[PDB]
Amino acid sequence: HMTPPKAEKRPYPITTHGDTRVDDYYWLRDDERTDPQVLDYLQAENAFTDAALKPQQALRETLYEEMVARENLYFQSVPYVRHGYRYQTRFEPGNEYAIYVRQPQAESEHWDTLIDGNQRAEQREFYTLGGLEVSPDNQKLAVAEDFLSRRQYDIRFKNLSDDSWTDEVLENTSGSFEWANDSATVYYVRKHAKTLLPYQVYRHVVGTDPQLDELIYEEQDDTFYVGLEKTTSDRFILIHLSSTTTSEILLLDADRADSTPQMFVPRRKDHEYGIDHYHQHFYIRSNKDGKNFGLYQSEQADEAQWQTLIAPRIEVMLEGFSLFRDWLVVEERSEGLTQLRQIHWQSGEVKRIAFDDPTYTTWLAYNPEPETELLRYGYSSMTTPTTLYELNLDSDERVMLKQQEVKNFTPENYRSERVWVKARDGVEVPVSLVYRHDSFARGTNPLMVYGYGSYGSSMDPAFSASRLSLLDRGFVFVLAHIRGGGELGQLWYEDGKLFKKQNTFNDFIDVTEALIAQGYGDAKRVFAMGGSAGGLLMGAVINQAPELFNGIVAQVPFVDVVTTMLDESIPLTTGEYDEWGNPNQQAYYDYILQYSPYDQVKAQDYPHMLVTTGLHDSQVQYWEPAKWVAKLRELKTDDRQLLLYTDMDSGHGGKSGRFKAYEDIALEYAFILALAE
Ligand SMILES: *CC(=O)[C@H](CCCCN)NS(=O)(=O)c1ccc(C)cc1
Ligand SMILES: *CC(=O)[C@H](CCCCN)NS(=O)(=O)c1ccc(C)cc1
Repeated sequence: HMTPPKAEKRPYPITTHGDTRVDDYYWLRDDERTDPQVLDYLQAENAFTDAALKPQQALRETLYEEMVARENLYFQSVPYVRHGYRYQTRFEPGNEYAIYVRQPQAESEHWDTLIDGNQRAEQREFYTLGGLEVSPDNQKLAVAEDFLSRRQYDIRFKNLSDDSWTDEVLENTSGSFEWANDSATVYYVRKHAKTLLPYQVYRHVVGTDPQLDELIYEEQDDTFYVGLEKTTSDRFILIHLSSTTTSEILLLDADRADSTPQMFVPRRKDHEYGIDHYHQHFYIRSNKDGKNFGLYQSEQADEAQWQTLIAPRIEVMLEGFSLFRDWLVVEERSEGLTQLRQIHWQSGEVKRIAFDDPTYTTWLAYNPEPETELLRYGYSSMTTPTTLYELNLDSDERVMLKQQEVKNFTPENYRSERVWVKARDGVEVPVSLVYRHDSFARGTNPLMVYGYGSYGSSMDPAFSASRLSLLDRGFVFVLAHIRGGGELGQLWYEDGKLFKKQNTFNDFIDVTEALIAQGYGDAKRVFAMGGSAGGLLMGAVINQAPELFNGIVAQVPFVDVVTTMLDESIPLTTGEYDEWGNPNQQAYYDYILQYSPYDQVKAQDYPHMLVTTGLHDSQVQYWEPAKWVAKLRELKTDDRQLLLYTDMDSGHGGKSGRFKAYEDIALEYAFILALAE
């Protein structure tokens, strides 16, 4: 039917290591966002998408309404106790934002409002609450708020005695701050007034002129993120410096005036470590002896005095730990399962938290107080909605505290499986999939295969209410736990990045091929989705295995990989050399160029595809997907659907901003469901 937009070609040569690549759409990049010929192309593509998808409006409404009708109109957090006050988060119907309340622990009846997001958002274009913490003496409330949606937080202070605000604001912060134990001094992280990278730590006396704030630390390498932490003991505020590879912690005495940063262990390439302090010891999670991490105890900083509590094991990844009165609890991964283990400080007794589900995730929830036997931990599976449990560490009594509520949901209607696929190199790849039992017939069902597979981030199998809209229409939903993710620990990550990145894409194809071969789905109705580094995955897999998929959704996709990674002017590029590599080196240029989706678009048949991007707040800049679609329109040989949807809306932190997310899901699901009919 309709003629799609055709962007002007302006051949722009890029020569590196004597290799000339001609980019015809370089100009779709406009750092200023002025150039009206760029806006015209994004606007023209949006108009083409609106018109191509106009017949799916009814379906988009059915999908939107059934996703909203699953959730409650009310939300009340599980109350927690900190420093002798109980805290709860309250979402009322009609309100755009949460209300934050508290009471003294010995009180039940009355609750005080700490902060009402709705009052805070009045006469502002944007509101997001980045952070909320009462001073140790329970008299002052620090809040980190963003009124501009650029994630530059203002810190302000409220006197709880009379509900009056202090006069100052700390501006361009990360929203990361800590109270000294005097309830009068806060440390906070300033961002670079240009790069907006967190880089300075300041000390602020509450109520005073931010002008008088003392510079405590400045990070020199902008690849080291700067964060603040406070130890369980309350003895130290921690300046946490980390790149993707490498850590360094400085100690601030939280009890005394005029503290200066005390080196813990100075940074050293490929040594990652994080600490706490409790029972007069430092506890250190460190990879110094093994990539899967160990846990050490020390009386002091010096690495030579670190005593092994838990040695690194090749088969068990150590992800994190919480400290309690009588127990260490650790978060681990073994055999493609997340697990929780508890070790008694005195007896050394070991217990495992046991589950009965093939495709679940478990994690340490919020435990702000260490003087208890009660561990709170979270559970979710592809069939069981997200649940908060409280475990008596001594007695093993497990009580449910909260279940995710899902209306119109019958859990026994659904089945899940863990499957292992032998990848082309003999490596075993775990897969989690779920489906509706009564609409299943092998070789018959559409497949939606989801992947990410970068940064060591794991697509852990959990519940999705929205996912029910595909399950109840015959779809088999697949998580492909491909290399580049963290499902099998640090080695799974490292075998999916830099000179191993191709394994990410090979794993996704191998998994899809095996699932079809073994009868999980219809070979003619295989669909895939990924966002961001998941969009890199979508982009590489359709260049390399175009026939495998009927249809693809690629969200805010990283696709112009060589060009972006050659230009430090693009925010994120300086930070990402340890993921993809540095193409200013020919080894990385050649390795990255082989799979860079924009560069490897060729004149061949592609699947149906919906591509999304944003003009404003973005990881991947809008021009990558825009250039990608323009090149695909120019070379692809098929006559299938190719749509670019650019979000022009300015950003929304209210309940309506959650309802926008449901609208996007509905448009994407209606696109795939129309293709599968
Ligand atoms: C999209 C994605 O996963 C990441 C950014 C999100 C980080 C959350 N932990 N980046 S990309 O992979 O999207 C990407 C974007 C820009 C650049 C320069 C490289 C990669
Ligand atoms: C958050 C929001 O979208 C508003 C808030 C309710 C009005 C009270 N001030 N709703 S809206 O319908 O006015 C609206 C405005 C802009 C956009 C982009 C969408 C919806």
